[PDB]
Amino acid sequence: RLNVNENNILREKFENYARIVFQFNNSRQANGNFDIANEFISILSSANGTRNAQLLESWKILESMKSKDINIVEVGKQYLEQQFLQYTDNLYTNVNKIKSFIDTKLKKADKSWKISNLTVINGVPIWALIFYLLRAGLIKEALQVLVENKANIKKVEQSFLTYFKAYASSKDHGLPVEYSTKLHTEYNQHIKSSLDGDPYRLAVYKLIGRCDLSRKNIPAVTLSIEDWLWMHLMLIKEKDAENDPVYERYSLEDFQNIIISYGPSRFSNYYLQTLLLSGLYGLAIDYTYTFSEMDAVHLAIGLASLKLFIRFANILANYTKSFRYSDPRVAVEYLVLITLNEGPTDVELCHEALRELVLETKEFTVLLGKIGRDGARIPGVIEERQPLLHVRDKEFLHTITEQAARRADEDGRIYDSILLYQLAEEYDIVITLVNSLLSDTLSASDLDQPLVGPDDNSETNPVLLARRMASIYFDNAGISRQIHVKNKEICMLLLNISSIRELYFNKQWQETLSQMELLDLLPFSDELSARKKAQDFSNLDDNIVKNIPNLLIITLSCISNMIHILNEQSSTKGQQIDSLKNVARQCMIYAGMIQYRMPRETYSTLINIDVSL
Amino acid sequence: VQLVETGGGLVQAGGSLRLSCATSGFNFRLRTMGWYRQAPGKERELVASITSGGSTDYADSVKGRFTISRDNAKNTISLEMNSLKPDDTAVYYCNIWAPTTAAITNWGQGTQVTVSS
Repeated sequence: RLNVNENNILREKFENYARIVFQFNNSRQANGNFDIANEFISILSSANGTRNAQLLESWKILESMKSKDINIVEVGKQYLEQQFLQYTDNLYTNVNKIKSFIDTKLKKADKSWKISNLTVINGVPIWALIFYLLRAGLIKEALQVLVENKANIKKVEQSFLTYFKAYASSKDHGLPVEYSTKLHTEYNQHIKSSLDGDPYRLAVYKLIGRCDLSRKNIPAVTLSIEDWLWMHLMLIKEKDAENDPVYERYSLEDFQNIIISYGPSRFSNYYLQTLLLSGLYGLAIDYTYTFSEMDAVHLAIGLASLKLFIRFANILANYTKSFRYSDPRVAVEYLVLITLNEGPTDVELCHEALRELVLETKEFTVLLGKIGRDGARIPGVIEERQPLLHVRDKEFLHTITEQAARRADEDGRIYDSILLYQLAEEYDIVITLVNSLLSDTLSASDLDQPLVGPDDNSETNPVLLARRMASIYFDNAGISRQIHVKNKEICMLLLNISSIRELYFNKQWQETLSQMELLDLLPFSDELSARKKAQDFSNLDDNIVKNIPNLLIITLSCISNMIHILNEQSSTKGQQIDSLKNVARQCMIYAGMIQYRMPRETYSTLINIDVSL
Repeated sequence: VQLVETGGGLVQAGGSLRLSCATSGFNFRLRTMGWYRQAPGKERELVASITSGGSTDYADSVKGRFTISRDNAKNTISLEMNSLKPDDTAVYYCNIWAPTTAAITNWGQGTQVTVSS
């Protein structure tokens, strides 16, 4: 339901977006380094409004994912941590910048703490420090601060230091089952139900140990949606890495199920980010559709660029619909994105979309190419993007050109068909069509009208076209070989006829008559020529038979004018008039023998001229 | 495309035969068409060809004796063969004319023509 051309604003981002999509394909083909996310990051940062900031952060989410082997849970946590860390940098060692964030926003104007029961050592809430270090991804710093405070945390928490070192010195960020059972017992016996317990201490225990998965949120320290997302993401394990699945478990699907069950109602100005961070990529695309088709389409391209994946091919072919006619080349640019998913049906779906674009817009020269002045083909945009099509083939291009050609012929688009058959390199068919077009022009265009005007060209004028095809093809051994010898001959004969018609139109009677005799079609020679040419008539090519009537009319008319000219002196005027009258006579006898295969008016036109001689 | 060659069969030397080919499934009018023969052992060779407009051209082998024609209304091609010789015995195929016979790769079943004596 989107129409890109309906206003300056809605048309300016389209080309701005299409231009990114364009150099993406360029690096795609050039095997380059282009990164679409940071291009949309650049354009989206200047704009604003809430959805734009929403969209802007979503691309920064996609950008962070780049060059990372993609584990949904891991990249999601890395995003939320690096964002918080940079937040504490914007606000201002990392440890001292987090310390200052703590002293600032955890304290009321009294210098009182907003959270009660904080364990405070030298004015530093050490469990809040450990926690926010973890919240920033600074695991080794977080373990560090716990270590320095070993002499200030009694013995109940002393054991926790060993579980932390273990959690920190690993890659799985999991604990050996002997540790997770010990830590869970200690959590249940001392921490979980503590009366005056520090809430950050409880959060850190729960995060490091995955203690008590029945309660996933610590609301007292969950100060933002990002915190809620991070804390859940922190608790997810793979199914095959659950130490005690019948007691408790938490997987990514569990996390996605509750995000879905809550819906956007519970996710404020953050639902698109939440869907993206939870790995619900289709839902994030679908949600984006509710407010901007253009940004939805392009977010899908971003997600396809990352191999993350309504259906891509239909997403891309639907976006194209409002500008297929207006902008055929950029339509190709988006249809070619269909092979980002690299699927067995994706390649075929992209082919069928391209074929539909060509057959429907009939934009043959931009999409399929055109013939240069020398006869050499200039590639169209589909051909220029052939690498991106993953073609086994160039067979595809050939096949679509031939289909457009037969449709052209069926529709009566003669010029289209001649252009397409040239592109398909169907050279004998081209000369066949050109001969048919020139022959029909010569026989059907009223005789006294001119055939070529000062502003006619080789693309649309039948005489100028045939001349161009003869010049660029017949003297090209590679091409000329492929044109039947008689099709070449019919072409040159028709062209000689068109030269005769021009001389005639220009009142060059004598020279018209001389070129006429060189055709070797009419009986100029003697009495018996009429009989010979009459017999030949039934064997003439279809292209020629229909032009015999005008040739007879030109001949009789040229003789009639030349006899008047001779009678208005010279020694042998009589012999030249007798000779001319002889040609008229032979032509009239020939004409009378073939006249019932001629138009019914031809003979009558002819003999009315003959008796004036 | 489909090429249904009929006509022909066995005939005594010096006799006459008329081959025909009913076509379907392509636009007949725009194509130069040809009649070919394939003698046992020998390769398939071009015997006669005809442009869209009815202009014809013949191999020396059959000049004066064979006559190719076409009917663009009925989408048929025909080959009248007169004063036949046993050297003309072969299977005869009708197909689009092309400069090098090997490249066709899209034919019909053909009609066998055999001339005795």
